[PDB]
Amino acid sequence: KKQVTDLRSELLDSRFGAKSISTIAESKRFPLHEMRDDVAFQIINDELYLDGNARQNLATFCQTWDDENVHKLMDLSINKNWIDKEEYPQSAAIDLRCVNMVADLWHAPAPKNGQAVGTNTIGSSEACMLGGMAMKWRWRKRMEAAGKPTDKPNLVCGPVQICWHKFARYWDVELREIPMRPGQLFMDPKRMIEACDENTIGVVPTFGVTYTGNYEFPQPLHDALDKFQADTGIDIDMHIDAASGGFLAPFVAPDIVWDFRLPRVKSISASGHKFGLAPLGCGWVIWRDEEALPQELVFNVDYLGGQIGTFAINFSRPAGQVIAQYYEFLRLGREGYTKVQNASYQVAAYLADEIAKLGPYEFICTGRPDEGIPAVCFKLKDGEDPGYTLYDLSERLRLRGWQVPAFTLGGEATDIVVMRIMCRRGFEMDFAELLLEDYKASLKYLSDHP
Amino acid sequence: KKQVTDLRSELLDSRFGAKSISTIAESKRFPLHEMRDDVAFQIINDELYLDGNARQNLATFCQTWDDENVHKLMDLSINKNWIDKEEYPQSAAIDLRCVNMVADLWHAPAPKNGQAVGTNTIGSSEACMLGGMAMKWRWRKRMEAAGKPTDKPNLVCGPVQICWHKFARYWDVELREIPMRPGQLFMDPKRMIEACDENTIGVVPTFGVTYTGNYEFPQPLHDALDKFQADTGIDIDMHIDAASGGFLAPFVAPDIVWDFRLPRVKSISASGHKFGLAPLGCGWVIWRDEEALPQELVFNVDYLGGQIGTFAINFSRPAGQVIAQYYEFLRLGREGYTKVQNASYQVAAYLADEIAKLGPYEFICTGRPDEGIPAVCFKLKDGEDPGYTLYDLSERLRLRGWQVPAFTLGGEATDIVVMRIMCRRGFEMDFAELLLEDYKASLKYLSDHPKLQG
Amino acid sequence: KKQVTDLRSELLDSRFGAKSISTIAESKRFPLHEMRDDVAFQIINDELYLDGNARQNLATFCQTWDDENVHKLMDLSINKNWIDKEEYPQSAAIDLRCVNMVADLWHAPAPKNGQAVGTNTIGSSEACMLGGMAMKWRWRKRMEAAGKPTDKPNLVCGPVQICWHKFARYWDVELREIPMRPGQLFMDPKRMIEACDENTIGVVPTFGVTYTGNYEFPQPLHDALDKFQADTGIDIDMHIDAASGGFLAPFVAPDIVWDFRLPRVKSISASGHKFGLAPLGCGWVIWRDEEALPQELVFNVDYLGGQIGTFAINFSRPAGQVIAQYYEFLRLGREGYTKVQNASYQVAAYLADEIAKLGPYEFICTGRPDEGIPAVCFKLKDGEDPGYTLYDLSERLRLRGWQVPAFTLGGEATDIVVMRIMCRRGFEMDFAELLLEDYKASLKYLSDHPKLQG
Amino acid sequence: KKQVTDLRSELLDSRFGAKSISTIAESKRFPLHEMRDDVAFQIINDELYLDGNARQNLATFCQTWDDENVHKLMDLSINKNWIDKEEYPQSAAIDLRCVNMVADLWHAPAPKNGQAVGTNTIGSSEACMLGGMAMKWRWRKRMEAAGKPTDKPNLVCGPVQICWHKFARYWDVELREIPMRPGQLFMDPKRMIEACDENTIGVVPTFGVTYTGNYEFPQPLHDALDKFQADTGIDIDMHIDAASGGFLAPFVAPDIVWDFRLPRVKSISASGHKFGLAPLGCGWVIWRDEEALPQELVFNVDYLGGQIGTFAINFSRPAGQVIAQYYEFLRLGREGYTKVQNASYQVAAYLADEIAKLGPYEFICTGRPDEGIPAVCFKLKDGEDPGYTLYDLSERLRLRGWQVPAFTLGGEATDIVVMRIMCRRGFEMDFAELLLEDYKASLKYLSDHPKLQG
Ligand SMILES: *Cc1c(COP(=O)(O)O)cnc(C)c1O
Ligand SMILES: *Cc1c(COP(=O)(O)O)cnc(C)c1O
Ligand SMILES: *Cc1c(COP(=O)(O)O)cnc(C)c1O
Ligand SMILES: *Cc1c(COP(=O)(O)O)cnc(C)c1O
Repeated sequence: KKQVTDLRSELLDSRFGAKSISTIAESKRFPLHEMRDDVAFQIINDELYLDGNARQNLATFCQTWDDENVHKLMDLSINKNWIDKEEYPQSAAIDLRCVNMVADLWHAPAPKNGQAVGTNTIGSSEACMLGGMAMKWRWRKRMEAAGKPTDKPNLVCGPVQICWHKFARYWDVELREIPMRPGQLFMDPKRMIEACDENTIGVVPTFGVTYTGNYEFPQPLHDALDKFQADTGIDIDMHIDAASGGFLAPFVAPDIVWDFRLPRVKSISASGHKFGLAPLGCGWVIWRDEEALPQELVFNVDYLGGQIGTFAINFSRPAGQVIAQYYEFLRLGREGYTKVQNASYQVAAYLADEIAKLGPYEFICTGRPDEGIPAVCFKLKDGEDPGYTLYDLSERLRLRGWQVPAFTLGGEATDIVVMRIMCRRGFEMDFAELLLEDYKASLKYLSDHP
Repeated sequence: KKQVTDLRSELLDSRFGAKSISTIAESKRFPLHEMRDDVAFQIINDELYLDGNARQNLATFCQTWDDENVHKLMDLSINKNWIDKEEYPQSAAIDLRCVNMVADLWHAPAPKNGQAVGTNTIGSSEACMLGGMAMKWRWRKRMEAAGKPTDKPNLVCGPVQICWHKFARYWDVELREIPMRPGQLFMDPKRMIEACDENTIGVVPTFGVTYTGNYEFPQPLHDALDKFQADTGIDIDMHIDAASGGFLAPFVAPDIVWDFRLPRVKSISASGHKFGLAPLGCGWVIWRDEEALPQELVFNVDYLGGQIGTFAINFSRPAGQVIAQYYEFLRLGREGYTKVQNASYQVAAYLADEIAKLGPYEFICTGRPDEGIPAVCFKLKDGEDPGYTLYDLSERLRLRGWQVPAFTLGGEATDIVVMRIMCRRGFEMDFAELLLEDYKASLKYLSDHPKLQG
Repeated sequence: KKQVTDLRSELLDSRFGAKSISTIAESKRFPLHEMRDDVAFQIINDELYLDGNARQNLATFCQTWDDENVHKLMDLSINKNWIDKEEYPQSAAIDLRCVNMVADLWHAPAPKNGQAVGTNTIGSSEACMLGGMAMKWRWRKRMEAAGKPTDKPNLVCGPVQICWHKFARYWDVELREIPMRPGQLFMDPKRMIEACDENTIGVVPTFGVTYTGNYEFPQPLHDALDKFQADTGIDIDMHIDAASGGFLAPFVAPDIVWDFRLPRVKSISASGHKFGLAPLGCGWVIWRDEEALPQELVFNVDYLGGQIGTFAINFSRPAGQVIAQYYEFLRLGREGYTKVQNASYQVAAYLADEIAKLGPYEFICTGRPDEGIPAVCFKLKDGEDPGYTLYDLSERLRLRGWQVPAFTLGGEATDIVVMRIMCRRGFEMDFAELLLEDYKASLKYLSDHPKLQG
Repeated sequence: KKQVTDLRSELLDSRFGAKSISTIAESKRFPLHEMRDDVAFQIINDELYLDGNARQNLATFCQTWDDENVHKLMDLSINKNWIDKEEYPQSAAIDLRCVNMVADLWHAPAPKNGQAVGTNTIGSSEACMLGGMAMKWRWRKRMEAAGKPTDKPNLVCGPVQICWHKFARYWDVELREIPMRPGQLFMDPKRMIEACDENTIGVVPTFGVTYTGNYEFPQPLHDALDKFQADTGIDIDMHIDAASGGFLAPFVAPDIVWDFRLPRVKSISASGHKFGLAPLGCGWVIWRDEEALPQELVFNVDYLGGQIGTFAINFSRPAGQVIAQYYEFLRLGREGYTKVQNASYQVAAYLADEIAKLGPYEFICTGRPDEGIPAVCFKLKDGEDPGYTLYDLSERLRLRGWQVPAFTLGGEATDIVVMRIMCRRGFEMDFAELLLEDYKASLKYLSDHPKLQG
């Protein structure tokens, strides 16, 4: 009668008084028995509190807030498979409208057949990899036409995000990164050209450098590639990594010439889940036209009496993010995106101005729309010692729940330490004012505790 | 006044009487102005009905239902970034626990340092590419150890899913796919050996072929690779693509030796969102140990005072799916998964038995746990003409919302047409009985209208 | 022009693109204009994230989790007024049942008229003040029965919670607080008697000391008061402040004689929202009988053709907490409470055991049901220097969201520094294991960074 | 087999078919066993229907409705502790903002340090007690400076709410209440002065008398006190009990000089949960400056590197109401509050006009913003006999679920019976029209049944 005794408790026991919640969760072997669903949920729900608060995570570029309709659309699409174009046909059609809209946003040549060349991805990483493969294949064909070897490809770039290093390693391409150096934390024309040769598959300007928040302007680089071809005969194209900038500049700094308005840009990628306002799991890559995308890389699938071209690394995945993306496009439009991005820039500019009053800092980024993304990036003025480092300050801020990263730059600037604050949607003026309060309090604490 | 009058309507108009819903949604250019959020949601919500009913989609292998707690965990984790190990450390800790559990499920050698070698992925596609890259690299090392050229790698396999064709194309590897042929819809030992040579980076058995639903058993192939090494000195590894079988066999057919219990299996991949019961966006790949994974492919990141290795093609992505996976592991356990998979096999066998009574069919898969996944796959018996093709039957069933695919096999079986029914979680016996009723009705309709044949 | 376009934006603008959310919230004067309700809610909701996580708050004794039915009862009762007995008759009746239940739990003499003498309160503070007032009044009557002056009352006690200092100040009573001494962090019989005299209105044993988590046992003190009356003729009563212990001992240590089983105990108070499992806003005070509560302090009100006495400092307040309490009483009962409290002690004992293996500590409280509440309290062994102070450790833990207090004891132990961990409902074993991991990581960091010392 | 059979039933039985719901709820002793949570919730949920529909309760002054955002905010803050300023620092910050806003609303001298002197409370009762203690303490210091006894304090007031009778009893203060009398149901200057002497700790004018709904105007009384000091040298201050009026006059009758604009007003208290639109559990008390609040009554606590003074009777309690109060302040502003209050006054004025047409009534309050609160209070004209009493009418209305109190006034007006209708937020015009319809029906019934009179 022991079995019956324990079963009775298993039925009537409360959530925290239950035997199944009296032990530490399994972390080594596959669990043997099934257990009360409420206890299983409670345990995991509580463990997740150790992740901290996403709204206070100021180190990330990804969306940490979504409105009610996106929550509903995501829940409604939880089981809609993005890859099954024939089984989820309307989801696929929506995806295609987004491709057209993004292509239009980036000034891609108007599609004669009514459909821009491009695709949704899980994020910029996959988007950049697809962009890199196409870049590699176009180069191979160029060299084959020239009768030259194709076994030593290289890629020229500036302070790229880690996905490009992974591309380099996984696709055996030599990465020629122009290192940052004091006063020049990016790839300038001169050093770019110095790294280019006939084995260069392309150049990748980062329209919104992660480490600094500033844009690498493609035009001056584009001018240098034109000169290079006129001098050497070598014709190099560009892929713009606009993970962040792709959904900012079009709305707040439309005159910046960085997209398909530039002849050598054959493809551009961006993260919908960054400033594109979509929930985690949405990326985009667009090609200027069909000739920029080698067909050998596209796998066609049947779609409504015909066949659509697919180019992806992943296969099955949720279609909720693209649906959410389309919702934002329709609900906000250019007008809405401008208002939302302007709100971010206002907050970045505010913090930039206020923080400048509190210490001997030299800013790298101050939330200016014509210079980069809505972020504040600074370092202590060389030789200035206020009695603390940005690492200590970063730590004091974390005591209040904020994640504000302090880190060293790369290349020839490794001796420089910077602090970066990202101002995304959902980091409203009032909320950022609280951060300013904790910053002042942290400084005051560091001054009284040397 | 016109302006204020229009604004008054914009504020007071009902959902369907509003001016903003009187037009066709944009599909060509980025929208110019903002609009009422309720109208935007409504328009899209309604368009999505044209996707049909996923619960009636019997063509997919992916989860079409999730319990309430998973819905809650997914909603709570909508903004948790899987890649940010330092910013979302407990999500990272949970993911690592799942790696251990899946590695354990597949009999991987127990990790001496407490952490198995492997990673979560968006799905089996990424998992397979990671496994494939590791294979190419290990092969290169093997060849370079003997001073031989590595310019012509090839991969030997059977009727694989399209992701392996993509792998071959993207990574410049020659795919040597042994084709299907009547009576042998898989990669048999004899033909496998024929295709293998010094340039083979590895063999990929499909533990659960999509086309037929049957398992390609790794053991007999393993025995062949042993003899192959004895005769030629060529040592070939295996990567098991257990996209479906990975979360089935361990529960309902433990006696099948297909995993790390086999020495040549250096890695295994499977889809959590298929029979792993996780929501779309979850896959797994495990390596038997440190030596099976080239560190040159791993990018280390800072994590709680130390470092964690990362091998992934994607970067930022939601952590909800892996959190949901862990919940299923904890809530169900071996006992629970066994009961859920048992229910699927019950239905598959029911339908296989019932449908057999309705026509001149030859079954390729009958939902037997010892032969493959919970699926029903059959063709019309050679030479018989019931007055209809499976294509016609498929179309009739679609009139009632069901998506039951009818298709021709590949290789040397391109003239054979099969119909496949997938029995996933959420396709309970009662629901399946309704399908059977529609099947019977479709058959009576086809018999009354002999012209539909063709 | 401007007014119209502005209103359009006000109507169509999204949450964060709205002009109204472009500024800092008002904090000095009453706002002049009305604003979008979604923006007002959003701003406040977001500000509240700076409060941190209540579940990781290990400093509080109050409930930080409530089940769904309680969330529902509270929402349904948001506007039910506890004081209006005639207007909310059944809420009143339920409250009265709770009084009988708590009185029963504490062994109060069975009430002849079917209703125990006592009342619900906002918390132990008001309850203690009511008990203190009755105490002062009974003392006055005793003194007046012999024609003696009542201008110099004093109250004898040990390491009491701040509410007794407030009672002493507000009601002009001299608080004779026996200070903590190393090895004697409580009011012992000998010192209690030294402080007692004819002007003592009562003795207040703290059955669950906040600073240490240990029980001050009323039995030994009661024996001392018996001897004291025998020796001096002075008869002194007790009021037990069982804010925490009143909802612990009855379930996990029934043999401790601390309640109305002791003749001199004329009243007992406790916090429902502490270990009574009620949501914030519920306290209790019970008197052993009619004679223990001076009628002059009670205000009778009409109630269903009759009258019931009321004794409270507050007037209008929500009835939800007492309704929630009754639900917990009925849903859990003695069996359920015993299981929830056992879970807390299990966790406290766990942490006590594991933390001991991490440093030169001397424990004051180790989560033993026979010595006190479910808490872990410790200090560094005298003379030992592990390279850090508990203050530094507390600070490191806060980096992970945990609020674990480190503070000096009072009295003659102001030189001692302790760290106290509260183990409440909702601080399950798995969650506590995460804290332990953070403790281990903090210690390693502190060992790698000596400068942090002090 | 019996134990297992009944267990199966406990699992499968429906809500009302379960054995656990087959008995009467416990009401005498602490429950022994734990029971199904759904049955426990159901039983209590159902018992609560016996309370009156709060929306139809026209006797209460407290909020009987709150918007959706307040419900959400309250649910989110169910466990935030108002007292732990250091553990819930932002909740504390928001509270202080409210203190500033309320002080500003009442014209308190602008705080030089940026923070007004005052505090949030559970309701007006605690606020008034805090206000009273401060008056008592200031008086004592005045007397001690004069070298006069402080053992016979008294307080002068008009028809105050019961909380002042409690203050008087609990703090041993002699209450000198000026009684109501025909013609003047309040404290007039002449009779106030006649009760004042050197032992008077202060005067408490009620800015919104509960019994009548009319305001007691502080100005003429303040004038009398100035003259009294000039004639006797006795300096007496005031504390305004603006429980209701505090959140009315500022918005709809700005010109009434009743607040800090008056020199003798050293403190004011009001109920946030009455016309302040906050949910039950919120009150306020503001002091004109630091000098008006004796420091010996404040207990300072650590707050963000500094210290914040606290003065409260309760300790732990929910922070949800203050957060909700701040939300209302921000969402409505002076514009929003004026609209909501104007709404109540329009409804009260409507009922007053309509009810006057139905019988021989003499109105004491007709919902005029310059005279008092949004209420209707009347009596039968002296001598007139319509064939019923207001008690009978009150009873007929209760048959329709309405709670409309009928009661006798106090003092020298005990022979006067009045009926009072409270028009709160949420008692919209349409709703009140239904009441008017029932009032007419009750009258027609009382006329058709003459023997009901009495
Ligand atoms: C964040 C980022 C990426 C990676 O994009 P995901 O969306 O995280 O995959 C790539 N490039 C740049 C410049 C980035 O900022
Ligand atoms: C479905 C499937 C895949 C692809 O897996 P995803 O989760 O869709 O990426 C790969 N291999 C096999 C055998 C499959 O069935
Ligand atoms: C917490 C506590 C109090 C105060 O009770 P509240 O519920 O916070 O008003 C009083 N006494 C003791 C011993 C306590 O622990
Ligand atoms: C209602 C009222 C009180 C009591 O205030 P609570 O908020 O109910 O505690 C005190 N004075 C007056 C004049 C009142 O109307």
